[PDB]
Amino acid sequence: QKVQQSPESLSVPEGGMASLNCTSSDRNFQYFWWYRQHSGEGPKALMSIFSDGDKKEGRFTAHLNKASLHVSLHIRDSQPSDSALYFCAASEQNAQGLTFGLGTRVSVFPYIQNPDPAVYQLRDSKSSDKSVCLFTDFDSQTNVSQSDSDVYITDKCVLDMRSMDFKSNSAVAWSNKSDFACANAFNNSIIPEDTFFPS
Amino acid sequence: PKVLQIPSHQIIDMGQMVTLNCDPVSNHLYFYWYKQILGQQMEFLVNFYNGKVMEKSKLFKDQFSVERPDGSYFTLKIQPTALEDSAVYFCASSFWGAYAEQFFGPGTRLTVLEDLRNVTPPKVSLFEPSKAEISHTQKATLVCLATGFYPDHVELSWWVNGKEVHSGVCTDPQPLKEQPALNDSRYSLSSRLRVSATFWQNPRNHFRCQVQFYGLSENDEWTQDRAKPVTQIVSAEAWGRA
Repeated sequence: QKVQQSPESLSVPEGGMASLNCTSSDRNFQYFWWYRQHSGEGPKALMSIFSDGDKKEGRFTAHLNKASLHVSLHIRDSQPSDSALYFCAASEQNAQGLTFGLGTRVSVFPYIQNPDPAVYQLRDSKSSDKSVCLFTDFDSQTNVSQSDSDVYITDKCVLDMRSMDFKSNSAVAWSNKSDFACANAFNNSIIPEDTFFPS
Repeated sequence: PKVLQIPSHQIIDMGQMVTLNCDPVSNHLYFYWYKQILGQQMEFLVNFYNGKVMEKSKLFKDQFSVERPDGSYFTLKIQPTALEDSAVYFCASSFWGAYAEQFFGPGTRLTVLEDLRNVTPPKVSLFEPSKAEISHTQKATLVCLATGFYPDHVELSWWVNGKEVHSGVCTDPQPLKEQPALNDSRYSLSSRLRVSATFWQNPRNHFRCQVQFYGLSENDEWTQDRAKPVTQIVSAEAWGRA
């Protein structure tokens, strides 16, 4: 791995700061780019940095020190649309393809003002026999653990009700196993003691 | 100023040829192919300028063909397709060459399979909002499950009163394997659409979860009893209720 990036991933509150670091183990690669890639799209250059010092592009600031081959990207006032995979890419002096680092996955999360964690059961609209469990309205730093070969649990997902200025987290769980129920769906997760479990 | 690529998805079996098409920025002179493995590591394959392949990486198999005929797309052709060729291939172009910003296309997702007989479209179920959620929050979350599909080439969208909506929606970034053990596992994918409770309660409101599945074409032969798993849409619907 010629181009080494850290950290592997990073969570950033909306409005917050983030620092990504990059190095090359090869002094020949001294011309660096930062690229961003959203899910289902191609990479898009944010900025290049070819000389020692700081460069600014909007809320983004790149820094290079060639002597030590340290490169970084600093994000200010993080927006939800900044959630993306961030690549450090470099090229040698002397046209070549870019060499990319493994990337840093950045997630910008909402601050949940009035958390109301709950697990609900929803029934299938065509058949009342089948259902899923919706863990929702928990705090953004709650971690939802994957889990039994026949129990399925999605990662937490942030939806944005734009006109209401309202965002909320959720995860979904389902299974055909006889002992599965919403009461125990998310047991392998650490969830608030006050989680609302209705029926 | 955007590079285009078609097709967005390609399923093919081993030992075939596939053609990846790229439409670079109009005045660019340098064209690139890259491939991305497992949604992260990005690797240079080959570039093209002055009407000829120039640089190649160790990952570029010379058996591949790279062309850009006058007035036609920049192409990469993979032959014979192998399982290890599965990846998202991205084209890029630049004006001034090496040190210039490289503009990347949206990518082509290539899945090479041992055979096409396992291709299977999703079953889609829509789960209606919980009365307790409505009582507790004055909000109503609909959940959609797409299950049992293979390979994992799908896009999910939500439609309210015949109009596509994005506000209030979040769909898993990636499908999950139903049987992690298997290399041939089918996939599931979930999404939510959250609306104010009074909107879900209105019986004049129509909600539809829709899964666009990429599958076989008419050019693919099908001899098995179950329906030919062609490219198709599978949806689930419901009307609001008090």
